[PDB]
Amino acid sequence: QVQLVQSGAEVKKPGASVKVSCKSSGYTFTNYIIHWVRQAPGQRLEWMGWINAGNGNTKYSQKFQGRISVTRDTSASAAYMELSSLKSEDTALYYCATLQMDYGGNGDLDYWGQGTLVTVSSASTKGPSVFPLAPSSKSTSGGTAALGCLVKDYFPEPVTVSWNSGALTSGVHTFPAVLQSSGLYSLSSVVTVPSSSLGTQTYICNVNHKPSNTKVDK
Amino acid sequence: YELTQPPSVSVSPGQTARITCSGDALPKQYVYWYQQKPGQAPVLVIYKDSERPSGIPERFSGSSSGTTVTLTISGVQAEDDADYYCQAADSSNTEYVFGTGTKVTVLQPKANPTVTLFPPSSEELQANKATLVCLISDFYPGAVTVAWKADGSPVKAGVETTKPSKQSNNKYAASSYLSLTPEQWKSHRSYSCQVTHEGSTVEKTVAPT
Repeated sequence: QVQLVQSGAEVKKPGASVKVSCKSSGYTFTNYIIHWVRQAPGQRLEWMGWINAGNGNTKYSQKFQGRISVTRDTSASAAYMELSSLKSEDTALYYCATLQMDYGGNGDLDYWGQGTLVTVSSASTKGPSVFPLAPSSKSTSGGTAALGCLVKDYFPEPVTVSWNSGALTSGVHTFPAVLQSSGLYSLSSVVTVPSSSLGTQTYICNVNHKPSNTKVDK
Repeated sequence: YELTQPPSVSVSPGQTARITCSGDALPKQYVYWYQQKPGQAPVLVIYKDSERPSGIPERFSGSSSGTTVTLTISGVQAEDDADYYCQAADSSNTEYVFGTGTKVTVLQPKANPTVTLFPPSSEELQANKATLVCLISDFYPGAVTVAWKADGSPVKAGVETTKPSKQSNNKYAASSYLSLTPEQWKSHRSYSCQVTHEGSTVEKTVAPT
């Protein structure tokens, strides 16, 4: 079948340069226009534009000009688009569109890649999780988490397998400038709260889960 | 030029769901109806205004009348909760546009009252004079984004920061909002009786100063 592949997540400060690649294979390379669209979180899909797989001539959306520039390499079988002067509203997902439906006719964007997510964020973390007494109920009010963590996609959780089950991931509320990724992982057990494993904090700076100390200590 | 469409619908399972996409230059163009599950790329459900691609169940159908195209679902299923879009082109036909998007839902997560659990003050936060308690709701159906931290006083806007209602894995929605308050205010307060409101209910958790 036709395989469509996007690049990984890219994060740059506003006003910087962003480059993202879209590679396609498995279709007759004569003429299959590849569409690029942008999706804001919880918003409508906005059509960025389209590119030719082999032809070369390109059309750009009437709303976005100048910063948009997509040039593909036919030999490389991939499409590259460069956007300059990043804005705050540009934080979004990018999607590619092509054709596989077997009843003919273009204008039918069949497949979509995994998309590429672009945001702006700093890096931060926290240390100790909690130092309260053991609650009477069989639950952990305080768990391994990072407070005021500006790191995007932070994963604060206990290093060991213990306390991972029964834990609801906390949303990264970003009311201030810092992303404040809470990453709450409640042990949800009275016994587990008194003796909780240290909670690692990977943060945006280090993708891998770097070890960190965060225990309920109930 | 942007196509207009209702933003969300709510129809109980077993009843037909109707979505309308309208545009002035619509009768001369074909619409494509796109289905998008949350956290997933959109997928065609209707093309050429009348028929569906392979592998799409018969429950979906599309019709066109005047300047309005209608997607109709007969016997809406549980998995049909998603976002639906209409794709078309403007008068010049060289610009591709998508619809507003209708968030189709069936009737409804398991109703549950708000659960508030104030996290204990961190040792570093206490040392940094920024000891605070954060309340996270385990699960709530249609949780309201209302947080009222009341530490020895009325609700303070700066004490608690509102957060979006995330989707819980257990067929519900989990809301977790981090509340930041100074340690001096917490020390002055007799108890940090932070209250989190979700699911048309309010629960308050009080911790020692």
